[PDB]
Amino acid sequence: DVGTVVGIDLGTTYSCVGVFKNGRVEIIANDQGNRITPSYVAFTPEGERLIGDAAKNQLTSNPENTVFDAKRLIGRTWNDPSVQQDIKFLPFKVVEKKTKPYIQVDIGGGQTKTFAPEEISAMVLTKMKETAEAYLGKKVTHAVVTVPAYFNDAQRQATKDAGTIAGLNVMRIINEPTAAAIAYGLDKREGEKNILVFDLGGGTFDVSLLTIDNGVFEVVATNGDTHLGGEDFDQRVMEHFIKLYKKKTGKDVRKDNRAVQKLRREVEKAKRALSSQHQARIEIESFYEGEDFSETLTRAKFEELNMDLFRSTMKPVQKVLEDSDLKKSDIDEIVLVGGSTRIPKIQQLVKEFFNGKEPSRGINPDEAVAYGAAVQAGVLSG
Ligand SMILES: Nc1ncnc2c1ncn2[C@@H]1O[C@H](COP(=O)(O)OP(=O)(O)NP(=O)(O)O)[C@@H](O)[C@H]1O
Repeated sequence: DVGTVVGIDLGTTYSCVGVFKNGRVEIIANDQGNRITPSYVAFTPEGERLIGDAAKNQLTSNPENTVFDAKRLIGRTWNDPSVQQDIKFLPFKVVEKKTKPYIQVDIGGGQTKTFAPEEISAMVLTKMKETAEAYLGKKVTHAVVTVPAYFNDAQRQATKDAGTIAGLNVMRIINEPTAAAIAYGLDKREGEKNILVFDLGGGTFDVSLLTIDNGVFEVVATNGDTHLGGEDFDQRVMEHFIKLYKKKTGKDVRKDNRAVQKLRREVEKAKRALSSQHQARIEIESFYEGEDFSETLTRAKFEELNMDLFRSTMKPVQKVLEDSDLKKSDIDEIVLVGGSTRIPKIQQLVKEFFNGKEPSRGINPDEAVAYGAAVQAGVLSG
């Protein structure tokens, strides 16, 4: 009666949905043709509600009515010190309502609306739901959904509630690092094994030490940095090009938030290309004052601008090993997770840290969590 159940990675920055079909996990592309979807919502002045790529890609000078980063607020109270810190950096309004940080926005024509963070995530979940239904050709009603291993009782319940709002029965909440391990068939291993999961995404860096003992996972320790991710690498590159643009002209880009957002979208794309190529062209017609932008970024310059942030990832790996009473030698499996682990330098740094030990390979790191959830959803489907 559960039909075809879906596996959903609900990411801070990008979400992914898979399903088990004809004996194999399929990761599903959304209606813009992408296998990941921005965890973003926007509201046009005409009152259209946009979700995903359409919402992130919308140029506007009104960043107040775009909503993202709801995973930082979900399941948490208004007065939670972490909420109070995060709202300093968010461009949308957050207000105390019913003990919680509600998001307040203009929904169209000056009509204000407030949304609990789970109602925001419910919109993202609706989008993932729609993505799977278009693929399957039928309605979907049940889901496996992942959360970071450190999520507490309230954050897990609020993720289920988001499902409920979206019409999804969330049958199982699984930990993200565990789903990635499952994607790589690591639960099948025989005896006891120590697994380090290094997960570097868009907004966050999570390191997890897991133990597997005949198909039973244990989260032994977690560490990382909740404000370190792919978005931070983008910002270093933006700073670089804004600085260069000023010097080469005399103009300061930053007065035009449409211009900044244009450069952001393009810098993001180039960074992705530099995981595959050694140079990438950034170009924006009518960039600033109707003047056109064209520059090139090398992989080497990308690495140089970010090297300190890249190296900073090793400290939490050290701490995790310490708190687990383990040394590097005690690690039997290394699992790379998150879109930022596609960056060659990040893969090089992790390998060197583990004295040349190769990590698991073969599943896209930004899809491995969804893949593991789909693996479980396949058993639950029938
Ligand atoms: N090929 C690539 N090369 C470099 N970066 C990439 C590549 N592909 C995706 N990314 C980045 O991966 C980041 C998103 O990672 P992803 O794991 O998909 O997000 P998430 O699941 O929301 N993780 P999180 O933001 O930490 O909650 C974004 O900053 C992307 O720009």
